Amino acid sequence: KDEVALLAAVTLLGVLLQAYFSLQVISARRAFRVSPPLTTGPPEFERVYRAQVNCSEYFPLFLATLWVAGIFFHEGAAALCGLVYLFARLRYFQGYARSAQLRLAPLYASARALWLLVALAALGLLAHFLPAALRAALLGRLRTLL
Amino acid sequence: KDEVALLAAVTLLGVLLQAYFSLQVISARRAFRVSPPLTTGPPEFERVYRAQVNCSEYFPLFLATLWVAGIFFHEGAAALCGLVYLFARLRYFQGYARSAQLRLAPLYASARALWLLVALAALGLLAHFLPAALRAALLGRLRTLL
Amino acid sequence: KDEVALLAAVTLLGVLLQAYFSLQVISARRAFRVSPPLTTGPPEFERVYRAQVNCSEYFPLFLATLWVAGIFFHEGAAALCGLVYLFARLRYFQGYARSAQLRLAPLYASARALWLLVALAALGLLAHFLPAALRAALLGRLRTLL
Ligand SMILES: CCCCCCCCCCCCO[C@@H]1O[C@H](CO)[C@@H](O[C@H]2O[C@H](CO)[C@@H](O)[C@H](O)[C@H]2O)[C@H](O)[C@H]1O
Ligand SMILES: CCCCCCCCCCCCO[C@@H]1O[C@H](CO)[C@@H](O[C@H]2O[C@H](CO)[C@@H](O)[C@H](O)[C@H]2O)[C@H](O)[C@H]1O
Ligand SMILES: CCCCCCCCCCCCO[C@@H]1O[C@H](CO)[C@@H](O[C@H]2O[C@H](CO)[C@@H](O)[C@H](O)[C@H]2O)[C@H](O)[C@H]1O
Ligand SMILES: CCCCCCCCCCCCO[C@@H]1O[C@H](CO)[C@@H](O[C@H]2O[C@H](CO)[C@@H](O)[C@H](O)[C@H]2O)[C@H](O)[C@H]1O
Ligand SMILES: N[C@@H](CCC(=O)N[C@@H](CS)C(=O)NCC(=O)O)C(=O)O
Ligand SMILES: N[C@@H](CCC(=O)N[C@@H](CS)C(=O)NCC(=O)O)C(=O)O
Ligand SMILES: N[C@@H](CCC(=O)N[C@@H](CS)C(=O)NCC(=O)O)C(=O)O
Repeated sequence: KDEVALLAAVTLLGVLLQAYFSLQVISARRAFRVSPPLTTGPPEFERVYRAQVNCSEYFPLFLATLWVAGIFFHEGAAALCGLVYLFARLRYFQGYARSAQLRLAPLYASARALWLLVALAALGLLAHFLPAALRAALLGRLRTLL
Repeated sequence: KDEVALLAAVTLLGVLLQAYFSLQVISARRAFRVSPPLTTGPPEFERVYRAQVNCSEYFPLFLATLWVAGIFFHEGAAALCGLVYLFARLRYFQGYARSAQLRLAPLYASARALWLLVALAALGLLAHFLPAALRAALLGRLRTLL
Repeated sequence: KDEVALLAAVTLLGVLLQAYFSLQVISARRAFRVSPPLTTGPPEFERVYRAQVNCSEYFPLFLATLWVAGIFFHEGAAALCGLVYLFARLRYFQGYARSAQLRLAPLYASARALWLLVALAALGLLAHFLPAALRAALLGRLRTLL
């Protein structure tokens, strides 16, 4: 609970960001008069909608990776990346909402942040498994010698 | 294990609920003959589909908050909120499926439950970080006095 | 911290798999020239898109279940199901990409693996709660007897 509080903070922040995104769709729904069963309408609504939707489907990836990296590599490092990602995503949502062009730059930023997290989580897992593995590997070569 | 079992239960219940929503869409797909690559068709299907999709995208928000709140504030209180949310969501799904008007009321219900969870997670996190911060704050203004 | 390392590993693998599906959509987006605000186009694109979207919405269900089962029943068993599921999903994505028919077989495979995990998680939670409940139940029926 001590070594997880930073993670949980970034997590809650992320949830708030997602809640913001979905509030913006609800607003763009009134603004551009697009009725609830409808997913489609004026391009400015559609861009806002699609941004929220792209952000929503990546969220679980962010969460999973945040925690895995935070626990197996470094809480502080993971939390910082999470922050960078979350911020990049806000920029993505806003760029996309303007033009389908202005989402590209922030998307790449967020992709890097997320890849970094994946990289950390990967090392942290290797650091965990590789020693135990190499030990069991060498034990195989020692049983032969004796 | 003992301090998270109630959370895990509500989590599993939520998973089941989502599984239900999913099965309903598969049903309404046969019922209204809407073939797999198509996301669109009769209003009856689209409402069912969109309800599941709305429920699906909030689910990680619910999970994230449920656990952060459960762990940092109170397992029982979080778990009870989760239950309230999950029920409200079931109502939302069924209301929406009838008319895009009948989803509104339960949506608000679910939004409240989810916001409360966010609030609890927020308090719990403040309670964790605040004293240690006030300690360091006093240490500063105490450097002055001494 | 390490009675969860296998879980964390299957989790990260899952994230990578989703990262893969997302990249595949990005690719099919250029390949069939479908501009970003648009969700719709040639059936070849739509199938790839829909696959990624179906995979993405079940992902949180997978994660939630994987961890709850892994923690309350057995880490190795959960992780193995996770692996089966993940692989089944890869096959789903690929089949769906070719034809909306070739998705069905792997979908069922994935559905089994996922239900199995739900089953394990359910038992594990029963094993935790059910002793105490049946005991209180017998006590009640025993208070009557004596
Ligand atoms: C942290 C969790 C919170 C996540 C965010 C979810 C918050 C939920 C709050 C619900 C607010 C929605 O508010 C509601 O929106 C719907 C569409 O979206 C509007 O639309 C509604 O009224 C219009 C009238 O113009 C009808 O034509 C339409 O069929 C009906 O759906 C309502 O006028 C508005 O009252
Ligand atoms: C510990 C609790 C376990 C909960 C696990 C969660 C799994 C979810 C399963 C709950 C199913 C909900 O139960 C649902 O009730 C409604 C009643 O309005 C029924 O509603 C049905 O009949 C009515 C007519 O009476 C129709 O208007 C409606 O279109 C139709 O769906 C559904 O047939 C049933 O599926
Ligand atoms: C910094 C601390 C973070 C923890 C916050 C915990 C909040 C718990 C209290 C729950 C009440 C929140 O209630 C919610 O408030 C926000 C205010 O931004 C409203 O949101 C409204 O303002 C924002 C401006 O930022 C608009 O983008 C949005 O379109 C609009 O609807 C929601 O319509 C309302 O439902
Ligand atoms: C302006 C008015 C604002 C009002 C705000 C009110 C503050 C709300 C904060 C409540 C959250 C406190 O979070 C509290 O954390 C402690 C951690 O020590 C938990 O305590 C738990 O773990 C500790 C170990 O440290 C055990 O000793 C204890 O048996 C157990 O219950 C409490 O279950 C939880 O209630
Ligand atoms: N769901 C995404 C998968 C790939 C992706 O994240 N694409 C990025 C870069 S093209 C995007 O901005 N998607 C636009 C959107 O989803 O609306 C999609 O359909 O495009
Ligand atoms: N994805 C949602 C984001 C905002 C939201 O959650 N909207 C609520 C209130 S308008 C809703 O019931 N959406 C209808 C739907 O998603 O089909 C949407 O497109 O509407
Ligand atoms: N979101 C799903 C919910 C139900 C589901 O998972 N359907 C399966 C079996 S029909 C599927 O492969 N859906 C195709 C898709 O989502 O593109 C849908 O709309 O179909």
